[PDB]
Amino acid sequence: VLVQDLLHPTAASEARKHKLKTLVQSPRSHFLDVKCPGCLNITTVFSHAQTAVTCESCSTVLCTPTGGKAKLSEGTSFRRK
Amino acid sequence: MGRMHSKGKGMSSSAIPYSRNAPAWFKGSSDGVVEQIIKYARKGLTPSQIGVLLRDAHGVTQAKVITGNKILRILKSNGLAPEIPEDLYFLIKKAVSVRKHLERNRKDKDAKFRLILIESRIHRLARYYRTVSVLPPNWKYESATASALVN
Amino acid sequence: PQAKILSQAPTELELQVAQAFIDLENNSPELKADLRALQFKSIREIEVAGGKKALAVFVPVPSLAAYHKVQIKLTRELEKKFQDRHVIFLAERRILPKPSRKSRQTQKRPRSRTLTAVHDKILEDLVFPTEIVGKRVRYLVGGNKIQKILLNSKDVQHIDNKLESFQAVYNKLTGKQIVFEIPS
Amino acid sequence: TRTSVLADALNAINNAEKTGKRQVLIRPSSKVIIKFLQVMQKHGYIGEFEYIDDHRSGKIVVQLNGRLNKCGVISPRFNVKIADVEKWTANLLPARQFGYVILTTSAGIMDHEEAHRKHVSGKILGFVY
Amino acid sequence: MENDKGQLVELYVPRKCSATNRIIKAKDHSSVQINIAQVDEEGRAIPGEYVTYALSGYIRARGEADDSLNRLAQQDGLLKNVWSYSR
RNA sequence: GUCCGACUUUAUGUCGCGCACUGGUUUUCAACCGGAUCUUUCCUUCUGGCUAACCUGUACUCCUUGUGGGUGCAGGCGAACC
Ligand SMILES: [Zn+2]
Repeated sequence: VLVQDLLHPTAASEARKHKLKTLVQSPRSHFLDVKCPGCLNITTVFSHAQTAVTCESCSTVLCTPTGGKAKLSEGTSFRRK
Repeated sequence: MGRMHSKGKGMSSSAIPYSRNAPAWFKGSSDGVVEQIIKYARKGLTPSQIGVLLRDAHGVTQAKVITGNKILRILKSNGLAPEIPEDLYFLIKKAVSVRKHLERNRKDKDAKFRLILIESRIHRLARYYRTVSVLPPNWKYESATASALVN
Repeated sequence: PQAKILSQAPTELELQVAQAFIDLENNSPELKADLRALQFKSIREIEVAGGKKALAVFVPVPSLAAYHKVQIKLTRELEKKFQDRHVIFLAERRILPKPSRKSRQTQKRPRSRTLTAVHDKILEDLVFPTEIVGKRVRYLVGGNKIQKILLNSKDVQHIDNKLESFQAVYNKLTGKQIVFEIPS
Repeated sequence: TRTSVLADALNAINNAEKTGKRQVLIRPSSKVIIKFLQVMQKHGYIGEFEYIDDHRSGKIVVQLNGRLNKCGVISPRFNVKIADVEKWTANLLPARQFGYVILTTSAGIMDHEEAHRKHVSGKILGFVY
Repeated sequence: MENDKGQLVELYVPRKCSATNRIIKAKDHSSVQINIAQVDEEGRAIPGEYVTYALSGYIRARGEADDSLNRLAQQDGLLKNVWSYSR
């Protein structure tokens, strides 16, 4: 503790700490490419989305607002961006 | 962690990513993003809702990253900036709502104190927007002006 | 078409680079249709240690957009044609001194024309294929400064050995030494 | 609110020295902090510090070696005439043989001895010894 | 410390903590001085030849004595990777 | 170089304080301050003075064939100054 690296702390400790508290502050969020069983369009959505995101082709919601991050619509298949 | 008008000490916020430039995975066009912003504004949406719509339904991380200008700046360049700034307008709406609740029931003193707090915040924000000359120097806040601006 | 792609007084070495650009223009389906609208601002040569050399082409800057879209291909083909000379697609930006109070008012100097901003842009465009993900600055005990740049581990394969030459170019541009490091 | 950033930097240095550490993490990292730590490096009271770009005020990581014993800002940057330098050194520094009143002159941020060598004086920043 | 002609006038130029570089007081009755014996090729502790580390009473009271000794022994090639410079 | 303290009515040869005054101070040194210069690096710039000064080249070379050195007139250096 008396001698310790702050310029290069362990990446495990990086994921340990809070956002806004890293060496350089970086968001923990990410984007997703979701496909709805309806059509073949790939929709880009946010992990912590705040709106009932729907595909422009069909009036089917793909996410759902939540106190934290998005909860999907039980049938959409996603890939992390 | 200041909480200007209360004793709160929270720091819940958002950390802007280090890289200013566009994300590698984004394939959209800056001109198309500007057109989308213009259309959303013409629908009658404030810049914050425009940003939230671009972040949720599309891959726009933030307008300044993609276009190079800010949302309100983009609207102003096209002459769609509202005559009252969005935060001040929302404060006006909240104040008129609490005043309505007050005049519909007198005995509630806590909402009276909250209206005092909201009016103080309105005065501070109006002073700021007045020294920057966004609002005319004669702009001020009294009763029945908040309703006129809101309605 | 040698003279058109350089908006500067001719120099024997840069004519060869222009001819190489025409030879690049010979290939139709991907090296044409964008490359016609090209210019130059007096490409210059920077000596690298060990006998190596770094040519630095200087974009007028309005063409940077196109240059940036084209860069990777043109770089590898030019390295095929130009041996031992690493080619770097640098911008040219007007650095303005600050108004001394005893100097006279001209105009509000935009911050993009300033030394640190211009140097940041130059170092960011010293390499397209990789992106700067971190910037550290260490001041040695003896009184000299080093600007470590942390580059993405992804897309590191493009710059396999140009790093050192990059250093030299920045040094030759600034005198501010620089050390490249790639985080794990 | 953060009024004097250099005060926060020097307080962090003092706290992380008294506890026996060898490093500090100063958050706001202005020009004045960089110049202050550079002077301390020049005079040996500090080790090998570091600027960490965040695109937002940056930060600084300071390496110590236990040689320092106290930093400290004179928070009201008093206009110090060239006659009043000696009074400040007497009131702040523990001995005449060492210690340095770091003060900002028109010729930059400098230790009091260097300022007296240039025969120039300005406002006072802090003191190190 | 130094007389103008050039002779020392100080008495007992004091020791310093090997982990925090702070001097050791004359009456610092918490500080210790560890001796680690040098080891030859066949594991025979060579007598009268060792390496000394002066740990201050402050770090011992705080609780960083063993960690500091770990680091200090690792630096001078006594223990293999017992201490990591990045926590 | 200059030289003075131990050698006492004197000094040098001598014992050097490692030079009591004055220089080479590019002996590397090391600073401690400046000044000018190159950066896409300006320090208010011109408009006439005055052209101070030689990027002037007109008549030319005083003198070793040597750009050391000049008598000198239209361009033309203005911070050397009005
Ligand atoms: Zn569908």
